[PDB]
Order: sequence, then structure tokens, then C-alpha cells
Amino acid sequence: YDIQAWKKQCEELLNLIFQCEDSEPFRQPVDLLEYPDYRDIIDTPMDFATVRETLEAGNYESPMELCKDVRLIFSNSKAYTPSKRSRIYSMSLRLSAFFEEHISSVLSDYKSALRFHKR
Ligand SMILES: Cn1c(=O)ccc2ccccc21
Repeated sequence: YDIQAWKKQCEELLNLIFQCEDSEPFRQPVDLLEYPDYRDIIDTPMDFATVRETLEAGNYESPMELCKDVRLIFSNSKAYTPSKRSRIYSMSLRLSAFFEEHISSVLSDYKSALRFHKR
């Protein structure tokens, strides 16, 4: 029933993600010299360094907010890919499966802790 425990849990999950080779294209903003049409397709850029900095600044109130930004990384990759077989899209799908497998207990524990607080 610890309402604050999600923050360290999310820091540890982001450290695992940074150690994964599949995260390398997503650790920093997409390079516009490499992909000059990117902002014609993608309205709201996101990357894992931005997510980690927002967490460390104390600018997430809940793990739901962090999960929305991570899911935006993956939806942007799906929208920009020219093919569902592309190398960088293929990396995003494996990273998404890993993230969803680990975030489910973080979300469930936080929501249970808040319900106990409000009982
Ligand atoms: C830059 N980039 C992305 O950021 C995401 C998907 C993708 C797929 C193929 C080629 C480049 C790509």
C-alpha cells in the first residue's frame, strides 16, 4: 500500500530499457537531418531520455502519466514506419512487449494503494 513506490520501480524499468540494444534508436529525439520529413508525419516527438528526465525532475504525478508518454514513443514509430517489416519498427515492437509485461504490476500496485488510502 506504498503510494510513492511506483517512482523507483519506474526508474529501475527505464534502466533495464536503456541496457537493451533494441532501445538505441529511441534513447534521444529522432534526428531530422537523417529523416527530414519526420515532423510532417509526427506532431508530438517523444524519447526515453525525455521520459527519464521528466521522472527525475518530479514532473510525473502517477505511473499512468509515464505510461502514456512511453506508449507515444511506440505509436510514433508505428506512424512513421514505411513498412511493418522495417528494422527500427521491429525493434519498437519487441521493446513495447517488454515494457507492457513489466509496467502492469507497477500500475496495479499504485491503483490498489490509492484505493486503500481512500477506503
Ligand atoms: C526513424 N524511424 C523511427 O523513428 C521509427 C520507425 C522507423 C522505421 C523505419 C525507418 C526509420 C524509422
